[PDB]
Amino acid sequence: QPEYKCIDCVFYDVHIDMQTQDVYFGFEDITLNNQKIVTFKNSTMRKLPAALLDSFRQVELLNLNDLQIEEIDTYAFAYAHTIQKLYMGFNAIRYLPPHVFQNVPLLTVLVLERNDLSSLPRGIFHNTPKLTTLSMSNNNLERIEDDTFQATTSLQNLQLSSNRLTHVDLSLIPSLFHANVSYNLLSTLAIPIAVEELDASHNSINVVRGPVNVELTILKLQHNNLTDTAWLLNYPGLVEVDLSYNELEKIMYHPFVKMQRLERLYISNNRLVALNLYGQPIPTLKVLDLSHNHLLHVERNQPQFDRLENLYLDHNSIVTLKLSTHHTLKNLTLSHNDWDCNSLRALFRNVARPAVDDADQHCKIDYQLEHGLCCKES
Ligand SMILES: *[C@@H]1O[C@H](CO)[C@@H](O[C@@H]2O[C@H](CO)[C@@H](O)[C@H](O)[C@H]2NC(C)=O)[C@H](O)[C@H]1NC(C)=O
Ligand SMILES: *[C@@H]1O[C@H](CO)[C@@H](O)[C@H](O)[C@H]1NC(C)=O
Ligand SMILES: *[C@@H]1O[C@H](CO)[C@@H](O)[C@H](O)[C@H]1NC(C)=O
Repeated sequence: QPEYKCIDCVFYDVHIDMQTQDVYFGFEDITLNNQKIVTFKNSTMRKLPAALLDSFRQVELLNLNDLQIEEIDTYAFAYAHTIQKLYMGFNAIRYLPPHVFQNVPLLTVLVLERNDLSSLPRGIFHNTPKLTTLSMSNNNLERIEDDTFQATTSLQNLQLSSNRLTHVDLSLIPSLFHANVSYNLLSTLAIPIAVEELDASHNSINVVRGPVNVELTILKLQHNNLTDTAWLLNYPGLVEVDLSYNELEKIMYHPFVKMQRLERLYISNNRLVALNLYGQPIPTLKVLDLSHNHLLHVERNQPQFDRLENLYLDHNSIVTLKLSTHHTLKNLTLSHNDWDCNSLRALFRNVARPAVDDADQHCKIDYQLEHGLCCKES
């Protein structure tokens, strides 16, 4: 019958396995265990016992990170009424008892990152209306049911990256400020009204929906299945959007005409054969990544290119490129294309290395190096 004491409370060398019977925490007199901040060092609790919070009833911040927890006793959080921040990440927890969060009304932060959760009990967060930050990344979740966040009307940060999710409707959480659903199996993305940073990279998304949102500033959608970009018109505040590794076949200026401050646009590794940002260039654009596509003719985009600081054209089939004497490029990639030699000679009157970041090493029979890049004379 071990008795673990603090030494505002750090437990040392607590070792509870599944077999272990009841153990003791703090002083027998509950009133002496008035510590508000609880953490463990060099400890393992394969099952989280009720004895901990039965004895410490004034805990506000409970850190159970990396305690090798596999199971939570059903009534572990019976006397947890004062807890505001609960950290239970980096364990091996397989399920949450249905009413585990029934008596934590003041909960604002909950971390369950890196565990073994495969589903959420109905009503798990129905009694935690103050919840503002939640992480359940690195679990095995397949579905977030639509009633999950009905009560969490102040939820601001939601991290669900690296699960197996085929459904989670973020439109049902209008309070969202930061949301991360990267590395899942989503096919549809509804973007809530006020989210400022949203990462839905590494999914299977082919449709983007939602109301005009003037707050969205960072949108990560790389590694999905997008075939259009019209929906971009709904996000006039974007500063960065990553559309790389999708199925886009053309980029036109139309979807970007409402962009007030877009600076970084990544579109590498798509299937682009057409590019028109000259009808109406994006005035604020600084970085444009068009590498690894199937572009052939892009010279008409000069007015857009002239204003950039970084332009990546490598790995296409581009034949010509024109820049004004006063262009602002600081980083340019050009290798692995299909250059006309005359175009390269003209180009290098206004730009050179190391601004030009790359080069071709060898050329095919009909080609030769012109300023370090393969080209054919015509
Ligand atoms: C969404 O969550 C993922 C995973 O937590 C974040 O991935 C990190 O991204 C940075 C670069 O921005 C990498 O250097 C880190 O290694 C990544 N962390 C991990 C654990 O993989 C990602 O940043 C999040 N998205 C946003 C926009 O915040
Ligand atoms: C989406 O893209 C991935 C990777 O290219 C591909 O394997 C998958 O077939 C695509 N998904 C659908 C449903 O088109
Ligand atoms: C230029 O951009 C490329 C992106 O392909 C990057 O790898 C490189 O570090 C940049 N070079 C400089 C000098 O910043």
